Amino acid sequence: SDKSIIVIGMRGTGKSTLSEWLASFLGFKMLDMDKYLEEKLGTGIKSLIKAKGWEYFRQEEAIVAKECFTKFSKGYVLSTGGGIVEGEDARQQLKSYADNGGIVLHLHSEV
Repeated sequence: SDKSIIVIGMRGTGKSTLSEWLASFLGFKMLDMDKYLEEKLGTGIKSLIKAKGWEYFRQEEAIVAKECFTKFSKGYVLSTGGGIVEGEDARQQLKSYADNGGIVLHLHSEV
């Protein structure tokens, strides 16, 4: 119960609300897996994909997704991104949270 809720799903104009509205309900904190990126390098989110590509944007995402699932385990409702499940190994570390007893959760033309 006191554990996190890993919210997978898409990105909308109101899908960032239910990530923090879930944080505000349980008295739990919130850590987005998108806005965590710009303070450790100092550069923007969209400035990293247009400069190198999808590869090292994923490799930077894959390393930082490990520790916040275990040292930010008890308390932050970890709002994960939209293209996280695009790769194979990020699909598998999500499934590691399932059988241990986690509450991994999905919140349901170009779009």
